[PDB]
Amino acid sequence: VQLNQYTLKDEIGKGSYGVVKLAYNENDNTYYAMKVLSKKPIEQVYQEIAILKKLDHPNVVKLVEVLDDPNEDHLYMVFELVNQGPVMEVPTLKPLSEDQARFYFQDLIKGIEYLHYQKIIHRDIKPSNLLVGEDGHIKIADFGVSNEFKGSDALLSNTVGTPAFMAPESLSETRKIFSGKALDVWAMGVTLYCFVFGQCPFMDERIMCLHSKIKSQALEFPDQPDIAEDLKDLITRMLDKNPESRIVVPEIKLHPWVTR
Ligand SMILES: O=C1c2ccccc2S(=O)(=O)c2cc(-c3nnn[nH]3)ccc21
Ligand SMILES: [Cl-]
Repeated sequence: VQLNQYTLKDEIGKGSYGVVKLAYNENDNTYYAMKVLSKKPIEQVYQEIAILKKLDHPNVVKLVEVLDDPNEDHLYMVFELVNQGPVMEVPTLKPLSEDQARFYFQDLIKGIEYLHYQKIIHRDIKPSNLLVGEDGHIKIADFGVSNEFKGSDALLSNTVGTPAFMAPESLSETRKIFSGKALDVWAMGVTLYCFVFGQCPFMDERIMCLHSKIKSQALEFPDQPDIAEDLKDLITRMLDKNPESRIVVPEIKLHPWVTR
């Protein structure tokens, strides 16, 4: 499979939309990641590309070029490869150590904080969108459902992303308005829980009960592995079900587990 100067190889990931394939560029003799999309509405992909074109940061993926012929049904986004892949698979029986989780969480904070400064709400923070680069650091991937905003926060009404990671205030069925920065914080908390426990804090195979637990089940910590109380404190604050009192990113940065 050859698309201009690129040679498509095997699938390496499957995102919110198309697939990602390893691609080899014959010009410069280099591997890239290629998101492959087929027109199935189509507006949102060019919102994604616009957001991508604006982002230049070491903890965010780098869009290299877009291949769009008006005649072929497929559309290609070329990203710089992030070779080690997702930071972890969820669920797992081998979660990260606290020191590992701290290391990666620190990257996650700097990226989210950059995104929020650039006025992007990511809306799909989770371990499989956190890719480990050549140097061992995290890069945030997949802006397929992200939101851009004007002013100091986003004022959202739609429900998107991955169910297990959706903040409770995005799950009223009366179409209410909710702010966007707190949605990313919630997902960071579910993510940090996954790092150290290897599974999600709210699991159910019936979607109705997964929503019910997210909205109404008190956060429970497993006996094993026994984690530090300050890490418990931080997760508890990020998974505060009330977005008004949920911890903000400038406070997360100062948290004693984080600076430890
Ligand atoms: O290098 C990537 C990679 C490398 C190894 C394994 C798995 C992936 S990957 O498919 O998870 C991915 C996804 C994106 C992406 N960014 N925005 N939408 N998709 C960009 C790069 C990569
Ligand atoms: Cl995941």
